[PDB]
Amino acid sequence: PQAFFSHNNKDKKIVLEVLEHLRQSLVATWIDSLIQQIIAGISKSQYFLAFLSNEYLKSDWCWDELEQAYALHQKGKVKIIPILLTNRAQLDLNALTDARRNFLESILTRLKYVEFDPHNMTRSLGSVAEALWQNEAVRFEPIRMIKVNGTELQVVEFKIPGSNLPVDFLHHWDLKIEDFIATSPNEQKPVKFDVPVALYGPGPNWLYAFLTLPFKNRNTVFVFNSRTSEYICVYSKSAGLAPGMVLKG
Amino acid sequence: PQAFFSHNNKDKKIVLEVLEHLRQSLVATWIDSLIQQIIAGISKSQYFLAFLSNEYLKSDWCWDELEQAYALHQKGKVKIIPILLTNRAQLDLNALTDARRNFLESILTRLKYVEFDPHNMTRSLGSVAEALWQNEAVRFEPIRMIKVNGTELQVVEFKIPGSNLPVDFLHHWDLKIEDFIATSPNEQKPVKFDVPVALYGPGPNWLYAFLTLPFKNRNTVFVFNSRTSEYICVYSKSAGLAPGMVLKG
Amino acid sequence: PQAFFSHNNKDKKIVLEVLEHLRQSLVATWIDSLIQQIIAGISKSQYFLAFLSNEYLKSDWCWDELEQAYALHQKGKVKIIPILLTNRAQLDLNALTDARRNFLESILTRLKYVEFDPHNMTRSLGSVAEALWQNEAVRFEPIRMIKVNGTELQVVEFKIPGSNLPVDFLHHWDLKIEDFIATSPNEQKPVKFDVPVALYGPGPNWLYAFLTLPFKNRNTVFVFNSRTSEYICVYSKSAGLAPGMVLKG
Amino acid sequence: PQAFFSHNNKDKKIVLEVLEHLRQSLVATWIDSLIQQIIAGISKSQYFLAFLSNEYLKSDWCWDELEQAYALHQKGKVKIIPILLTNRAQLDLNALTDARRNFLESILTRLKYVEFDPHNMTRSLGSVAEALWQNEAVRFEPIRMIKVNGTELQVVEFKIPGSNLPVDFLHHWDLKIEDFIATSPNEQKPVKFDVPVALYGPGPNWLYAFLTLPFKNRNTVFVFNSRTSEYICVYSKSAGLAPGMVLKG
Amino acid sequence: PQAFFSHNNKDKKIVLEVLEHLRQSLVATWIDSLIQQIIAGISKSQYFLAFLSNEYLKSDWCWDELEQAYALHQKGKVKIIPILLTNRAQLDLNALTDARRNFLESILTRLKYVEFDPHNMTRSLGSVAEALWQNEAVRFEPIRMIKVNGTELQVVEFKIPGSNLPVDFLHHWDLKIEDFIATSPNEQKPVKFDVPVALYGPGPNWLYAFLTLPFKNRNTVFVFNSRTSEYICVYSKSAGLAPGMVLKG
Amino acid sequence: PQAFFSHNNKDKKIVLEVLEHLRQSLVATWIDSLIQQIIAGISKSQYFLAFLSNEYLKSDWCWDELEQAYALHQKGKVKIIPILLTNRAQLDLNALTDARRNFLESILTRLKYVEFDPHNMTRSLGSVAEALWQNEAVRFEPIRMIKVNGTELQVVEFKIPGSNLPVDFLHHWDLKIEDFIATSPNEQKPVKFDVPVALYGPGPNWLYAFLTLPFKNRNTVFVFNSRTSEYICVYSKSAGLAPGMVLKG
Amino acid sequence: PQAFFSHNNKDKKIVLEVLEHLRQSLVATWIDSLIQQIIAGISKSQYFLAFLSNEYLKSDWCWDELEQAYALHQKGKVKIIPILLTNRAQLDLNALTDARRNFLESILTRLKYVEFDPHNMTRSLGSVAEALWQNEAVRFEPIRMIKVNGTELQVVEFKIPGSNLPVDFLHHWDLKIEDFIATSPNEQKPVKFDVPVALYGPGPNWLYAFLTLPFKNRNTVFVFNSRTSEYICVYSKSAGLAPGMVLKG
RNA sequence: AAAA
RNA sequence: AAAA
RNA sequence: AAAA
RNA sequence: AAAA
RNA sequence: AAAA
RNA sequence: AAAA
Repeated sequence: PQAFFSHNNKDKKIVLEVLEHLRQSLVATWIDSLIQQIIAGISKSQYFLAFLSNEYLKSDWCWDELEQAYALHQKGKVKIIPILLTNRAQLDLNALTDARRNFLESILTRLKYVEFDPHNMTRSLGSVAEALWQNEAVRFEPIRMIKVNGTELQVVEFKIPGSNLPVDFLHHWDLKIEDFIATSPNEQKPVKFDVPVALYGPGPNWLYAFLTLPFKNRNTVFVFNSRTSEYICVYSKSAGLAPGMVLKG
Repeated sequence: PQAFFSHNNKDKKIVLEVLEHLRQSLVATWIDSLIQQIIAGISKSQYFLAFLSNEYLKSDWCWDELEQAYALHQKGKVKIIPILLTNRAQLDLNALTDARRNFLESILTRLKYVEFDPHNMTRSLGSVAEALWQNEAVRFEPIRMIKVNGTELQVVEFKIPGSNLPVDFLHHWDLKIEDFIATSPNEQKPVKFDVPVALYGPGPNWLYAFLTLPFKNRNTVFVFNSRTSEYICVYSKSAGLAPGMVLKG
Repeated sequence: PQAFFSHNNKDKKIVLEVLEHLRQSLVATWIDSLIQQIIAGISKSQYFLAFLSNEYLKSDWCWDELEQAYALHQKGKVKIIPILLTNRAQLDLNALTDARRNFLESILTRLKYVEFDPHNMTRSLGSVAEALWQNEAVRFEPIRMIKVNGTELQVVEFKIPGSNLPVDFLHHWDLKIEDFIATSPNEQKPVKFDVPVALYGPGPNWLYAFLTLPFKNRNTVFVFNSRTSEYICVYSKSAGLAPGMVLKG
Repeated sequence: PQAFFSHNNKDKKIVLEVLEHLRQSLVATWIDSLIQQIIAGISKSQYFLAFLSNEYLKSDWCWDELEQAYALHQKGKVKIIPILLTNRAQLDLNALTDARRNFLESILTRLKYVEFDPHNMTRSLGSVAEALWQNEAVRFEPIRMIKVNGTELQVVEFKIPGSNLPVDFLHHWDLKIEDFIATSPNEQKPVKFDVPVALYGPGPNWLYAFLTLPFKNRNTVFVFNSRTSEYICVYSKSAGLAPGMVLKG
Repeated sequence: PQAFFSHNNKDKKIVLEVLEHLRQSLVATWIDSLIQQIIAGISKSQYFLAFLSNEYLKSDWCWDELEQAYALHQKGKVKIIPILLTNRAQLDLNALTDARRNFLESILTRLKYVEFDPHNMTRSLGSVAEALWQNEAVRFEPIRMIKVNGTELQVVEFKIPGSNLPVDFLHHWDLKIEDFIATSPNEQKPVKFDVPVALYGPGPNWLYAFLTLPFKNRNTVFVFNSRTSEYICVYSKSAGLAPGMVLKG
Repeated sequence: PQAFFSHNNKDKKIVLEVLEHLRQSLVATWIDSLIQQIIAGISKSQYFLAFLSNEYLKSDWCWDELEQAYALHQKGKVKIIPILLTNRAQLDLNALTDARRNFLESILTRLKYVEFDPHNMTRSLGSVAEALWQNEAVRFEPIRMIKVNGTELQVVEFKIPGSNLPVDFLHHWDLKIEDFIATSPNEQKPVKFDVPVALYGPGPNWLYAFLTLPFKNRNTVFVFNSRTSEYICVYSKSAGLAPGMVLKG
Repeated sequence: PQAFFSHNNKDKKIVLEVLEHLRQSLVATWIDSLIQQIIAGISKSQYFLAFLSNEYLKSDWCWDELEQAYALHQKGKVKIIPILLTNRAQLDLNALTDARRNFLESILTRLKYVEFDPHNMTRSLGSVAEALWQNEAVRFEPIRMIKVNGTELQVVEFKIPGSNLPVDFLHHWDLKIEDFIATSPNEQKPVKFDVPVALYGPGPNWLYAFLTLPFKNRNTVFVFNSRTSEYICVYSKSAGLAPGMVLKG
């Protein structure tokens, strides 16, 4: 899923660290316009993250972007998830005009907001991620660089809410995993270059095949079988990883 | 699994379509010595196909490989199954010498043979394949090309004997699939060039992932889900189809 | 893709160091008219680099060049990328006339701008290059001169956004790699004279063949194979470089 | 791979059309001594084609050439493939002395020979080529002069036994292609003069680059991409052809 | 009826054997322009025979000649019957351009074609003959030589489609018979020189008189009467025969 | 390419050194009328150099020469390259008459000019040469007297913009190398008398053969091969310079 | 390369026509002592042509000449290639003494000979030429006079063995061209007087320059470029043509 | 080809 | 096919 | 997660 | 990046 | 720049 | 300037 970030340069320190966590969760992100990038792809285009702040409300350039984003959001094209860097009590709603104050209160009440505090990074990163996948189909977890039996792996774990998906789910799923694979060790991507990957979590066989297939000539692939709770090697690109090796995970 | 064919030139006509049927079942066939390539690969080398015939045993060139193949069959390196072109009743065991007759009788009784007759090709071909797959892992029925919902498609049907597989089975398997995909339409191969291929049959997630993965950049891949019983598209290498469409049965 | 540079002589110090970085990215640069050079080649003509600055906006000759460039930009022949030498806040908008101020603000709001700061060289150059390639097909990284296994090399890294290209992409691609090869050691060009050139980045076979073909009798060519992740020599022009060694990277 | 032809003048008519077909398979042929030409090049020197016939073994001069060829074949530097112009049944074994008969019988059994019959040209020529390529790296089908979408070109299709090649394969290879390109229309060579050349078959990126590179300033180059199963033009050395046009295969 | 044969020299062997069979059916044939020879005779001009083949469509001379044949075929001057040397599926339609392929497909569907197979000569030749006579008046089976009661004789078998013919049909007929009578024994013609001819088949009185009359001073004439089913001699040019003898069937 | 120099006698000091530098670049220079000499040779006559200066505009003889030169420049016979001795801001257009000032301003604006500064001579000379070659085919660099391995050479280096020339380029190229060879050591010519020359830069073989050919019995000719990046001797007129010696340059 | 002809007067008719063919192939031939002419020039001296015949070996003067030729052939100064006017089968070995017979058999076996026949001149001349060039550098096909586009012209076709030549190859070459240019129309020489000469065949730049240069003031020179495949005129010594005209193939 |  |  |  |  |  |  794509994600457009609206923010001021003052909170630039914290947006990417939030964005990086989202990036590690196989979520497409776009920073730099955004209004015309909304009308692109499928109706499941992106979820707007309005990083509300005292400074952000003081910028007219940043304000009108929220107006156009919300105006077309009523059409159902996009959904907005506003993030409060400061708690609900201390927004400067007095400084803003009556039209702006009414506009902010309408979207703050009828639409759910996510509170953010820099002190507790762990829960805050979970809350934004939870709201991101709350209205979406099968979710993903941030990839974990773990070592099992002396072998380095990056496990890709996904969770299916309700344990049921539409049979034609892949038709409307805009998740192309090739864009998340690093082409070089120094390149920043969710999936490390040449590092073997592992698939985790319950799911139908067609979902596993769909994720496994684009990894040919890119990464060694492991899969998880709950019959023996062990990892199974199905692709051999790295040296020494024969197809069929078992890792007691 | 590899297969080496022992036969005479007179019975050649019977060999090829037997080999052709075996090739369609994803069985590697080597028709044209034979002894030295038996010592190659893994302990699961091949099955010696001795096309026993009334004339086959009348050639001194044809007798020895049966001896050497049997000689190393005692070592367990290979297993031999005899193809009886004619019935056991009218085999001319009188023609052979005493040593040859007893040797032929020793291998015919202690080792199971399979009867073959030109008249009923469908049963005879099935018995030969059964004699091939009886002591093997997950089976492989011949590739059948079917048009479902107006979409042409070929099915790779696999069935597991028993109910479970060793967790490390893929390590010792010798069914690398790259050698069964045609590169040009005119060239013959078990898998047609550019024709979408569907995987059908119950099995573990890793076995499906192992099969579909080498098909990237080669063929459109379909997969069967038993929850609703249609075919699911995972790879789109052909125009007019996308990953996620369904072919109702 | 070629690039046209419209700037004032005071910003000459920053323009060339910007220009050379673009040149190292396999981008054709034309510094020194420009209005008539716009109408040349393919519809993907060039990106107008308007280095807006406080000194830039007080030159009437510089203003009329921008006016015609934007006038044709409405026709879609050439798009403009305005790069700000100074940040928008300190731009001297009061000095200019009403029509010019409205004109400058019109292109500053509807069309995306990129900011430049002398302090942050690395991020400033990357932002300008990113603005160049965002609307472009397969992009190019700046050429890096590295030594692998004691052998001098230069790597031409290219990344394809979306991992998909039109079948007839080479038809409309205005990149002639011959013009970027130095004919003498002292000549300044993206590709060093007689230095081996390595090709890096995933891509189709035709893209690889098209890129390394013009290098015959000019440079020895290396290519990257991700199956074992190390460069392969395919052309031999220098002494001691047989075609076929592997350089572990 | 080099090829030396040992034959008698009576069987000459058969040799040329065998040599011509082998030449079309990008095989270096040397008809007219031979023993000293064996000591040349790499350990993969050549294959000795002994065109055995009833007339051939009556010549003392032809016999010593076979003697020295087999004597140094024991070192493994060259391997011999004996082509039987006549079937083994009516080979005049009584004519030769005891030493010659024992020698000829020794090399016919332990070494694989091929049968040649004047009636079945298509099967005989393929079998001889099959023995040539059976112990070899990537194959080379004879150049096919085809016409697609109104344009005429010669295709060069190659098959890779197995699926993978050694990383340093090109170092030991001896298939310098520039010797197979005709310089004049009347010149008879595997590659026609100025005729477009197409490469077909799945393989690594470096293999394709190594093949198209010597074709600069010689012929236009086409490559086959399996994503859309179409030929792609990379080089345009002739009018009416542009680099990047696509032919529907 | 006249007929022109359009073919290339590669298929010349099959055209002549088709040619002579049509000649025995009393069909005027012209092998070797053809376009201006179309405008000759009566509105029932002739039938065009386009010997389509994979090699036939690769000649521009054949194509342009075919186009003019179809161009004035629309005017109704001539009707074309395309005889396929190879089966329709094996037609190399990819080689032709868009215009040529569309033109060939237009005439293959809207206009009935005839399929030829060299394996089944007798049925293939009849289909060409059947396509020839399907839109024609009274038919003409090939001349057969039958020795009846020890007397050699040739039969000109004719049958009338339907049951009746126009009263003035003879006015527009193009089957003058003096051009099919051999003048010397060595010279080849549908009617043998000096051999008695016989007319067989139901028909009107004038049809028998019209055919019999040109045979005066040329050959002995026999007429078949269905009242008692023998042959009646009406003209005696050979010794030993008189007008009035009967040949019992 | 030819050229006439229009200047006042006060600028004679700087004109000759500019003329000498252009002469070193294989440019035919004519200093001392100029109007009637314009109509001579081919359509690519020359580029007119107007050495504009404050004193130059004060001469009626110089002014009327410029008028006729520009008047016939409109027909396209020759194009004018205006070289400004002083900067544009310092030109004295006030004392100049109205009609001439409009004439001067029309030329300066619609046609590109080159600035001249005696301080930065290296950039000044190159800028004039750049505009001199800017609208021309393959350009020529100033001759460099280089000693390589103790051997004196005068390298003639040429650059081809776009690496492609019309096949009949030599037909309309007005460059005769004979006139640039010094007949005596004291003669002032671009090519030194009896000093060996070298050809540098990529180009077609016929271009090389065209250049070295008129040097027979005049100078020893060296050529540069990029296969080993070494100079090759092809002519031996000087003592001790055999044809074939290699100079590692 | 130089050539010496050792022959008997009875075979003079066949010898001078062999010399004529060799002369046409740019081979300098001296027919009429020879032993002292062996020691002249470079180590690549000349190839001895011993026209062996039944009459030739019956002359003591011819026999002693061959012995000295073979005496210094062991020293490597000159290599001998023998022409068999008659076949080896019916050579009269019984005439020679034991020493002569053994000596002749010594050179017939360890040294490759060329069989010549009166009937098939075309192959016989080619075989003699092939032996001359087999151990040589860049070949030289016989000069052919071909008219292109109404212009008379002669072609000097040369081909390089393998693909590359030593960088200093020109130093040791003994193929000065001025000795093969006719000075008068009646005089016989490989290169006709005043007829334009064309150079054809792939090769390095210096090779073309070395061949082209000595033709100044002698003949018009055409150069073949493979980019577009025509001949390019570089020197104009004949009226009616200029440097730059093209001769379309 | 016996008025073609 | 005995005025088809 | 052994056709979810 | 082993026909993307 | 080894038929640009 | 070695048939300019």
